[PDB]
Amino acid sequence: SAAYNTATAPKVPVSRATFFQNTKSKDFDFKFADGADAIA
Amino acid sequence: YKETSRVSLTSMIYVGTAGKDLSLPTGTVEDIIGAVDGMRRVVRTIGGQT
Amino acid sequence: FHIQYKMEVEIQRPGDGTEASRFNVYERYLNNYLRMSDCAPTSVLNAVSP
Repeated sequence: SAAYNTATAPKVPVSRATFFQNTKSKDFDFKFADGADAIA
Repeated sequence: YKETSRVSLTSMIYVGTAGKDLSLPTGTVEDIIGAVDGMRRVVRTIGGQT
Repeated sequence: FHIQYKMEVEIQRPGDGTEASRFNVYERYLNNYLRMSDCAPTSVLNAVSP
């Protein structure tokens, strides 16, 4: 569209996990307490 | 692979965000003089039978 | 090391015939180097990109 492009090869598909560390432990699952009342 | 094409020989003027311009190859000639249709042409007979 | 990135806004005024112009934006941080964040000043890995 009025701009001339240059041919190129397909690039390596990457996601977030390629570059950045997941700082969540896969060994220790901290559990949470129930409750839906605000005074409680 | 960007496939090969044949040049369309039309005006390639773009006017920005309005897209491609309106191509008017012959202007008003074909509206006054009349449609030409150069694709079909007749070779006039210069010779003949005697 | 520093990687200088150019960032640009192509602003073409709607309905105006002026040339579409490219404007370098956000060149306070894209032009200066990173900084050891004060949250975690110890490791380089905590120096976060602008």
